[PDB]
Amino acid sequence: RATNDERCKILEQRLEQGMVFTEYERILKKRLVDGECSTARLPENAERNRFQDVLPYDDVRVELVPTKENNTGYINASHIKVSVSGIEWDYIATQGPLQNTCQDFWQMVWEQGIAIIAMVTAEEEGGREKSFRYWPRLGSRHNTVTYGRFKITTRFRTDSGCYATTGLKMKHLLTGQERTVWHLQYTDWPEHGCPEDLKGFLSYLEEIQSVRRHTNSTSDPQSPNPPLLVHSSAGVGRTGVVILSEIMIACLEHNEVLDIPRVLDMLRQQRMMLVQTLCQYTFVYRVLIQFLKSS
Amino acid sequence: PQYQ
Repeated sequence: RATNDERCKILEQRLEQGMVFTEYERILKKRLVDGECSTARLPENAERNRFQDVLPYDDVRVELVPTKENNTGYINASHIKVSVSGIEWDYIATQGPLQNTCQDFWQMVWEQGIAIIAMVTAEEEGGREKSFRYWPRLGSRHNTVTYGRFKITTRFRTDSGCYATTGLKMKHLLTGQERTVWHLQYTDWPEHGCPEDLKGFLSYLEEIQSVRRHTNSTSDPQSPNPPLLVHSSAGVGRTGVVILSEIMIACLEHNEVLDIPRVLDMLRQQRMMLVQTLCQYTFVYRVLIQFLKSS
Repeated sequence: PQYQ
């Protein structure tokens, strides 16, 4: 406990001295070398990128089983892994799907064994679409949609104010198998800047943990788990906030010295631009500080 | 085109 309080004071003083600003600006936004993203840049894939300047690296892009319409099995999504005290935290960071990439998104969900989706954007912001509505609406008369080989059913939904929890069912039409998928949408991110309500975002992170609780069925606590799927509009800024926040809170578990810029450097090696603004980075500090205060 |  005193170890946590000391780490909390250290976090606060880094914020007080402005050192949080300095350390953020010296973290490179993209790989210095081997960051060509050549597959993402192919002309045939341009329609599959929401933003032409946010792309996955070739070595870590999520590869779909190729189809005739999608020869390279390309989707704008990156595998992210960071080990904390022997436990590998696995994530897939992807853009908000477009109308033409909903089939790819659900194929990705199926092939990667994904059971949890963390959507950290509203569907429209500022009069612009940020994510296609790739999952159906609630209501017995229209709660199903088919995207290629996948029929998706919205089964229930709860609204917790800063976020909503939707239960989905996904069916592989070729073979008939079904899987349940949880969809956790943070709806309170402001149009400009970063949220002032830390508690709401902390309760969202807590709900992600609660859904991991719902879906864990392996007796072995060291047994591997499918990655959490995290997406925003570009899949980098608010997406990085969720991933860095979860990893950093997990670092608080053991006696491992906290090194937030080190962890963010490793994340950016795996997907460019994660935690995309200065206020998002300071927000992570504030979340960790509020977390330690509530311990 | 560009995320900003």
